Amino acid sequence: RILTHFYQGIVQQFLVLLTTSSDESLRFLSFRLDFNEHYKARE
Amino acid sequence: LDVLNKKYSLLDHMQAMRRYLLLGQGDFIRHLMDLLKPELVRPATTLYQHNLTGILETAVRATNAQFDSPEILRRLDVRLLEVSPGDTGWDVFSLDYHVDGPIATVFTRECMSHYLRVFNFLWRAKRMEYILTDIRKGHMCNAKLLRNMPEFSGVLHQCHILASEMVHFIHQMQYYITFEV
Amino acid sequence: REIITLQLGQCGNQIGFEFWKQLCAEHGISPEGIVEEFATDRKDVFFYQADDEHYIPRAVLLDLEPRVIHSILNSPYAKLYNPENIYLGNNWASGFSQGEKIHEDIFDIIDREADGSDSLEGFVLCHSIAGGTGSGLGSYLLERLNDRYPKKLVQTYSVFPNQDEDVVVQPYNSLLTLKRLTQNADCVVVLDNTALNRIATDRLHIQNPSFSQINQLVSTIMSASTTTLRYPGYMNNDLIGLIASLIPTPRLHFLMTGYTPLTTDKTTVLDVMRRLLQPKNVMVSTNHCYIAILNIIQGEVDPTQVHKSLQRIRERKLANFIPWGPASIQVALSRKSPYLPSAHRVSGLMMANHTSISSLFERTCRQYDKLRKREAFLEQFRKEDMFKDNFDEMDTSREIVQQLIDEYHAATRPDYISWG
Amino acid sequence: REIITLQLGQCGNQIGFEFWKQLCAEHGISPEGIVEEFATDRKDVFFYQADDEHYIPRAVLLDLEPRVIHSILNSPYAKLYNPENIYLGNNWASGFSQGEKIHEDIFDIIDREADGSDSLEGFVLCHSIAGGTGSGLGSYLLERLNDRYPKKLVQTYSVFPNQDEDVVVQPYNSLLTLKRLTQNADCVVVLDNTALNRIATDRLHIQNPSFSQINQLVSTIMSASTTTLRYPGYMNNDLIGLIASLIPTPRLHFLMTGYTPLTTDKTTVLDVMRRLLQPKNVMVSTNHCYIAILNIIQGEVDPTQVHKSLQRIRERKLANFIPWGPASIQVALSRKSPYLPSAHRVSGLMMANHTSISSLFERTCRQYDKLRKREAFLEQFRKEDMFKDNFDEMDTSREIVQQLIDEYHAATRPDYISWG
Amino acid sequence: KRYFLMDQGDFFVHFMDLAEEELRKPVEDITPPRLEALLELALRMSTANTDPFKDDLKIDLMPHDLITQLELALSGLEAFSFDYIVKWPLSLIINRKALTRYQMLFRHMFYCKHVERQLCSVWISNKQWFAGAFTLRQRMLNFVQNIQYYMMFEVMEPTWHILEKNLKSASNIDDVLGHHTGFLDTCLKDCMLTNPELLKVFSKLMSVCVMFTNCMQKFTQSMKLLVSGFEATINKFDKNFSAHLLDLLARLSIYSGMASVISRLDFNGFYTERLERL
Repeated sequence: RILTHFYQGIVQQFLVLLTTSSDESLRFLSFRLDFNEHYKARE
Repeated sequence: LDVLNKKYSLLDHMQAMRRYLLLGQGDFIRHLMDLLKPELVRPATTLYQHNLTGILETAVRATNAQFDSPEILRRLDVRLLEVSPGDTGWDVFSLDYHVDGPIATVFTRECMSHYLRVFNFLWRAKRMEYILTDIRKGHMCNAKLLRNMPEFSGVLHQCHILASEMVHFIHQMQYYITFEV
Repeated sequence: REIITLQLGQCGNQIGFEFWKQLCAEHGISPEGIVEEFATDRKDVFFYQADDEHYIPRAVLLDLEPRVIHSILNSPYAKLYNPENIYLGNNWASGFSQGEKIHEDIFDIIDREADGSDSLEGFVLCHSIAGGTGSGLGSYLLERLNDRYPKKLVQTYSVFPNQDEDVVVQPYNSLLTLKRLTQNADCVVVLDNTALNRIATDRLHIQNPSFSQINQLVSTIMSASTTTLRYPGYMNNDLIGLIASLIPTPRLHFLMTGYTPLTTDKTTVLDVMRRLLQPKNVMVSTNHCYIAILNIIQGEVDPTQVHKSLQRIRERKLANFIPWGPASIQVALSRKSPYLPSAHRVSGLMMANHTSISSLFERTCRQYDKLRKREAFLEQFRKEDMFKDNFDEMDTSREIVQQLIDEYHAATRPDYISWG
Repeated sequence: REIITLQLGQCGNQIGFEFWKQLCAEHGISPEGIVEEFATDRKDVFFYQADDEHYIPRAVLLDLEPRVIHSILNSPYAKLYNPENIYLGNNWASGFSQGEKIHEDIFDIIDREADGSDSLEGFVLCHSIAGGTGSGLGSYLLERLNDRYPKKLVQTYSVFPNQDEDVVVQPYNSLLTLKRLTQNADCVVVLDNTALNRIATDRLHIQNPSFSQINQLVSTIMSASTTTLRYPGYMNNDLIGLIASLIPTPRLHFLMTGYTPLTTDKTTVLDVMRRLLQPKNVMVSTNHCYIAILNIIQGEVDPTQVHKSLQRIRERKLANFIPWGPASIQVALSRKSPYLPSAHRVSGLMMANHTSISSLFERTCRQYDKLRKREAFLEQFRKEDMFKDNFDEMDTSREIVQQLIDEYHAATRPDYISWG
Repeated sequence: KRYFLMDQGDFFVHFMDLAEEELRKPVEDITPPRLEALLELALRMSTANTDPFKDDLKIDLMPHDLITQLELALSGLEAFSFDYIVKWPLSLIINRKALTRYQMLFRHMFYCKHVERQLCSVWISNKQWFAGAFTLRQRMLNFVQNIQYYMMFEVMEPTWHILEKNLKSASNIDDVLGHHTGFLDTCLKDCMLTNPELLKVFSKLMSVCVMFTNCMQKFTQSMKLLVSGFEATINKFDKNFSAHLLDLLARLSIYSGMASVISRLDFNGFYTERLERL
């Protein structure tokens, strides 16, 4: 349980940093990696 | 340009510089990592290149990579980096394409270093992915015997979920490494 | 790695013959076994590399009381395979009992072929559910294969018997077979008879000769499912890496398939993605929601357009599934095969886990229970009688399929932390 | 958006076949479904985009006791549509009762087609009022469609039965159908049998084969009514935006149509506007006054001349209507279709709300009341009997149509602040 | 011509249905990727895809409305235009100034499209009782369609037909610049985009129409699930709409045969010098 919490905690922090790092290229990763919008619905 | 691409076949070098060195073929690579599983999981302080070359030969003759020219195939060989007392084979490993032509002017050493860096990055991720596929196979095999052990069904189900979280992330990143990269 | 195919049942042997003929035509192979004159691509999974480069198909045909095998025998394609892998009642328990007594020599043939192969990955099964002789014996062989080889994969291609009625005892047989398929198989590819029949009556104007066309359909589907292995790319060139994404949980291992051209004899990938998400391109029949969707594309593709297509189809929300978690669509790419004339060269496939087939299973669960309740439809078959004098195995399978439907409906809910 | 067509009644299926044939000829479509060799224009409303770009017509044919459907069956244009949308007494109550018992499967077909369509806008109805089998069942289906889909549009094309007599019970049937059309339809396109018959006897010299010509007439009218959607401009490329101007009030939703060439096989727009305001170009029969008039032009038009024409025709006062308020003429423009030879390429259409049809309705109100008063013309039909033993539904429809005529005559007055 | 004079409508009615949930949000709450993707959606869903140049069609916001020409808190709905970029040898004729003129035209036309499609949506709510609001709805919708028709068949189509003849008779590139500037000057000049007051009566007319649509739809959705909730606000909107109509005709008769604009716009002679002044 605590492992699951820990992992899900860090990956959201990766994505929210990923949104504004580079304008176009790195931004395209966020659409593929957040398809279901299950992220930002966790926070 | 005419004499460079026929007498020395400059373009074949690029075609084999993606397929092999930049891990552009992967029939070759999955069998290569499969044969290099028990050797590279063992700590690499006792690793010497002569054990790598001989199994490399079997792997290249068996797979699709066999069908290209023996020259560029000969210019492909392994190399290692320096050792540590914490070293394991997946940490220290390299493919090194050695140049025997005058093509070095178009394939300068700085871009060879670039090749090396992108290869290392694409080596670690392909190792961990196969670890994850191993986990999924272990899930798919062991669990049909643990139907007669009822009490583990909680935790065993819960593991099933977390795998699906990784399987997603490791199958989308590896599609971003497929396309646009 | 190296995969051996097993084929049993009349329709299963039909589609196996059609599949091998399709791959011989697809690759540079003559129907004698000889490599073609104009033959790069891998044939090192299903074709043994023989003495004159004879790509001898790695296939084991299992049959009893042969009829269609004689028609296989007199063929120019009877010299491509058969290095003597051919070995000569419509009840489940009948085929079970008959397979019981001759389990040893057919297992010896399997071990012979395993010794003949250098590596091994899986046994892919050509099956017909409630096909009479195929039923029971196929379940028996599936149980034996899971027992003897706990390190290999089992894939099952089979059709589900529904023709809107016929046989009053076939729901019992298919229920026992489904119980065996749930427990003794690793991944199941499900097909529906009435759905493929309806599509055949749709795009064409046939009513009787559906078998001859459905062979082509399943052959195209199965070859498409294996093309990235047969034509080497580098994404999921192993079976296990492909199957790992498709199975989200060991209780749901049934896969829905489509085919983007209903007939292919210059649209872009954006259009045919929209087409594939329409259910008329889907060939297998509250809200029913996918858990995980994958697609495979083979054609003349521009690599930027697939990204922007994924953007636009994502924004359009034509993916009418609500999961319980993070699972999403996955894209894959394959090569268009040479030597085959194709107009509108873009062709795609889908592999998705969808809950709707539960309802189809529920239809059988309704039917069998109905015929169980009236009790005038078991008919007192003797094979069924000494195999089980109390017929509690049917109750056992009913228990399992009830658990299966409950697992389905728990997966429909937005949490799977609760079970069913 | 996307519109599905329904066709029922013998003349309705005739004009549906002619309409689909006309659009297949009009667009770049072969009668097999294949796109023509020389095919920009939109076919994404009435034609499903199938696998080989097969513009399969989005049509549902409803029939019972088929006769003309067999003649549809043996045709080269029986391969353009029919993806199995065809499903197999002359009383209103008979067709009502028969449609009652099979409401479920035909509604299932409708839901199937709704699922097949990505978007939806409307169900356009091909109807024949008092056509025997079409009567009653058409009213039943209209009520069902209004019930199940409160978010969609209903358009009705129908002819009004007048041939100056024949059937003594048809005014009852048409009155019940008109009651249903008033309440359960959103907009009605009205046609007269004797008027179109008179025009056919006028421009030609036929007396019997009027059906074969009237099919062409209604097909041309309906296609003209949809041309700006089929050939994309940008004014009112939705149905709803077009219908919004035409309906001034939910009680008056009957539309008068014309056609500027009585025969078109180089006049200016000024002339044919004057022609269209003459009633011999109008095909549907105190002062009767239009409420709102619209016109649609397709041809070789100069854009300055339409302005000055509107000036001159406005000043000439050839618009013999007196409204109660601010409503005026509206102009619209459409494209002349390719691949069709047209001499005098300028062709126009009119959509106007005119009170004169009330008198026609009044004719039926007179007739039915007369046959009600003598009471020798109900004839004691049994379907009518158990459907309604007291026959008060006829009184209910008489009440509604009386209210309708009073609403008409209140609209004739220069105030509609008072009602009728 | 294909997009700015809006020659395809299928484009727009595909778009606006499938953009509206993002368009209705306030300014700085909108985000570029959804609008860019849905613009491509509307394009490829629309039939006009065969044109060579569709890849310079961009989207930009100008929240500082016709005031800038010699809304503010909502965008996507209004304060809307297209960014259009030009290639370098094509930049010699069409440039920044032309681009600004194109946006200043298209925004004003977009408003007239939008109020019409609002009134179509309030129509379908009910396809004895009160029927005067029905007449108000019909009068507003017919009037705005007449405004659009007047602009389309007075300005855009005939002067485009003229412009297609001017470059046919061209002789040098100092003439084609003259044709372009004269065409653009006429298109601004004949329209309501050139007036010393910029016709604020028109904006007030459109404002009270938006209020009418808002309050009427809110009332009907409350009704489906009293006299102040309906009738008083309806009479207020009716009075304001009539006042703006007579104000428009009065302010238009003094300006600058060419009185025919009033003759088409009110074709029945309703509400036409019913209010004597002085």
